[PDB]
Amino acid sequence: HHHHTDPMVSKGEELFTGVVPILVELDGDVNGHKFSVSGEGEGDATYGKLTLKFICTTGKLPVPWPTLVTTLVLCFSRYPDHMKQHDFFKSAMPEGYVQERTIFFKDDGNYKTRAEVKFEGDTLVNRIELKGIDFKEDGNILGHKLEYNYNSHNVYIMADKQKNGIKSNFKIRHNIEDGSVQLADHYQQNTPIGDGPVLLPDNHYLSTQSKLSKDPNEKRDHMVLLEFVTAAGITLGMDELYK
Repeated sequence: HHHHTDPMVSKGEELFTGVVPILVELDGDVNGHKFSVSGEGEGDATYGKLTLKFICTTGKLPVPWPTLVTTLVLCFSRYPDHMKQHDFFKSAMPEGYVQERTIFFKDDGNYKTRAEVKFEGDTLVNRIELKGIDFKEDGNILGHKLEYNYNSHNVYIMADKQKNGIKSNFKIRHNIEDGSVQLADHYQQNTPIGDGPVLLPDNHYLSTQSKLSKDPNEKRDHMVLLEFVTAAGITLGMDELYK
């Protein structure tokens, strides 16, 4: 997937041709419950497809697995050909980028996360620190009242020219077991690790869909994740190719 007239686009797309192995490492502390998660799988940016299996390595996960989905690699998003000049995530590779979030759970606590996403050899690595505070010990999160499923979202991306990066704010809706919803308001910033140039995007969004499952042979606390992410929101000329 190398053939683009912009050699900067070609550089990033070359790194994500074919299937790329992924390693995810998370160290977490929510209301003083310390935990760690390790994940492995593969990403295929041509289809916007991620397949990952996560394991809690400290025992039982003290929060619901769905609450960690957004924290646990947007460089695997499928950017349509006419939008590839807006793919900040791949342009920052292989040196990588920092991804920082604050996630406000409505009427509950908040997660603060900081992750470095970069290549180690052939492997795309996402290393995360998560701090969670101000949770109600029997609210929907520490009370484990969320359904084991996941909804589709739109992640709106804007350039942050002051930071040579991007910002995003989006809402995640978690289904509660009683039929209601737990809102999680996400605030995000990404900045490159390297000092080289990056692609700064026009406003656009990522459309996400995720399926959560379990490994029937796995006795450890875990989550299997299938996710598709596609960029959208920018049109193509010339006014119009099909008009």
